[PDB]
Amino acid sequence: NFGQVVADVLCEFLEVAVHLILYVREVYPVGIFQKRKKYNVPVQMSCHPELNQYIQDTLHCVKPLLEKNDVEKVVVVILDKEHRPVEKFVFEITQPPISSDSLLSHVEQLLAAFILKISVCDAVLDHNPPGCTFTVLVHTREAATRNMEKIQVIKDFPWILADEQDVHMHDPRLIPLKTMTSDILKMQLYVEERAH
Amino acid sequence: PNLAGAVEFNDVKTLLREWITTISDPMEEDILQVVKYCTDLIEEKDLEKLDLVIKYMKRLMQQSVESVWNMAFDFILDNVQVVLQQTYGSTLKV
Amino acid sequence: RTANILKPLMSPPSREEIMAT
Repeated sequence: NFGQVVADVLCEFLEVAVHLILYVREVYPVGIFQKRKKYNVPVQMSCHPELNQYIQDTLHCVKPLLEKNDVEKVVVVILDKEHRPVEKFVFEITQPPISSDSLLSHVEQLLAAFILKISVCDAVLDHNPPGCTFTVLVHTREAATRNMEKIQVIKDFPWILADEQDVHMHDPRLIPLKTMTSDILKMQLYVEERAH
Repeated sequence: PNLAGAVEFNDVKTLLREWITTISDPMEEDILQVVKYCTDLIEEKDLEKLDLVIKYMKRLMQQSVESVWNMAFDFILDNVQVVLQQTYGSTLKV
Repeated sequence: RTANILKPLMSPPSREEIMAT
């Protein structure tokens, strides 16, 4: 039944990680971010209300699909000014299907390490051309009608199917940051980065 | 299952350590068994480990011990990369 | 290439609308 608590845990995590990525990749100016501590790590978090709302609407809508485990990967895509994908932060997900105490805090211990990898990830990636936008993509496991239904959870925040233009990146080179395993969660974060 | 001889990253290090430093030999069986270990990390969706191993083997093999270890690394990289290209649609890094 | 990829219709706020502070 744990479907919902892992979804809980992951959503709290992806919010942290998304914010940090927008900061570290400089998709938004230093100045709307405020220093915070999460999983006991120094992080940044926008306090621009609409950006925050945006990121939240997204995670709120994904949540139920995590609960039933239909999401295969969640990907944050940085786009150049021509709307061509420059790089993607790929969170590949598994939820293996029971429990003896403090499992959750061990899981957050492991996620902390992802947050760090993100915060020192300029060391391994080439910087983007300026005027980059970003977007979120949710790759479902199954191509399923049911998926569209459970994702349409806020009117005023619809989802559509992606185009080839949203996903095609020519010649990707791969930069893994972090992998983890546990009884409840298996996840890896790698970056797919455009070649030139 | 995973293992070169066996398993945890920092034990796979010690084994690669004792191998590349002391040996200085082309045990071709053995290069092969490293390719298999690497491509299995691919299939186990364990890319962080795939990268630490590939990067660590670059450090220890590129420095030298003649050059046998220089073609070896090249050879391992080649096969890892063709497999990555088919299973992730991506080549690795450095 | 298939359609198991979902996307929000709405765009995140532009760099400009932020600098609107």
